[PDB]
Amino acid sequence: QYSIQQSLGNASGVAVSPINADATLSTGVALNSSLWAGIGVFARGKPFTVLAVTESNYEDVLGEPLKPSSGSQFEPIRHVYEAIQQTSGYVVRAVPDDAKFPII
Amino acid sequence: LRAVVNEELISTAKVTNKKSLAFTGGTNGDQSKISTAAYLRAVKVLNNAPYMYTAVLGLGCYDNAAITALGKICADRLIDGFFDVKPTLTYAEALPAVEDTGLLGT
Repeated sequence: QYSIQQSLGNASGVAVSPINADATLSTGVALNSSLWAGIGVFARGKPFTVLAVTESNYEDVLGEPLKPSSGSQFEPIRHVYEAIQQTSGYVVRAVPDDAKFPII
Repeated sequence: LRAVVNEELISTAKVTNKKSLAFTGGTNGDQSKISTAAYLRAVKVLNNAPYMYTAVLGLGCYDNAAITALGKICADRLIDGFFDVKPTLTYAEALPAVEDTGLLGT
């Protein structure tokens, strides 16, 4: 045996990250038997444009689920997660008026 | 035994029959006083050993720098480590010495 790195760089090697006390692993699969549509409020997403979401993209597209402590902002992502176990669909994001995006 | 040869004079060298030439002068110094440099050098030697082992033992070092270097070796190779604090300490003094070792944390 020899040294083991924590992160990969440009050299050829095998690295193992430190043990994580809490994390969740999720597996996905794609199917296109039927297509659904809806409207919701999410953390991130291009507003007022049609977005196509699969089982492996509903986390990158859309975003991390909103905390229930905020209130009345978490239902759409749970509904999407429940409905996406069968087939994919389309979602349009709505945003309040007082919303801004950064620029340099 | 090992030998070292001088290339200048071996062209014309002779050997005769000798009997019972005894080595003299070989001594072991005061081994109760060893600097931390020697421990760090030997730890560095141990790190690059081409052999494979699955545990690291303190073996009565009681030196904080050597102990934390051995802990770094353990965290590098993903193996186990069994270290010890000075046994002559009392119960009250043992607790601060553990923090003094520097291994406490994540």
